[PDB]
Amino acid sequence: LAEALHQAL
Ligand SMILES: [Co+2]
Repeated sequence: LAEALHQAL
């Protein structure tokens, strides 16, 4: 989830 968020942002 951490990296999913970083990707989105
Ligand atoms: Co990052």
